[PDB]
Amino acid sequence: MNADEWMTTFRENIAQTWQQPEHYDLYIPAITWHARFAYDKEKTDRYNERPWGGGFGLSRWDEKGNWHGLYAMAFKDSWNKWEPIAGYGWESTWRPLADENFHLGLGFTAGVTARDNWNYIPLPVLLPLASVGYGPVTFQMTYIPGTYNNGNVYFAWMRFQFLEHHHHHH
Repeated sequence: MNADEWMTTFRENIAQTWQQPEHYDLYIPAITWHARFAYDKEKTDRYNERPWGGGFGLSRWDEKGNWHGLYAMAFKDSWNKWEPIAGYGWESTWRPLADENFHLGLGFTAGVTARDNWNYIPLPVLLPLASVGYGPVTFQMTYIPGTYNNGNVYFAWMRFQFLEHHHHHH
């Protein structure tokens, strides 16, 4: 409200956002497309309940118009099993004129699925993704090309930008 009070208030938010980069991102299931489109009647005769997982990760920017893409999440199976995922690649995000928060672009990230075993050891995988959103609304897109019918699916998940998300105390 005051003169110096209004300054320190803004300077604190702008200085903390520029001094403390890298934000804690988190994603979760929302809506996905189907490629098979077949009448599932083999392993779905009755209503089945499957567990879910938590999505997380961070991102970076390069002065050379580069967008670092890093993923970090873990899924739980019905028979107890944590599946750690880690992405690493580059993405090209375009910025508007007047606006700034609103970003739209695409890229390629390689996710690595770890697994404890003497055969199913952690192996990397190539999967193209995209980033489109604005403010607290982040849209995560991911397609899987192939041939024509079995290679043209799209994925959609929710994404939120938070910090720490573990504890404050202060």
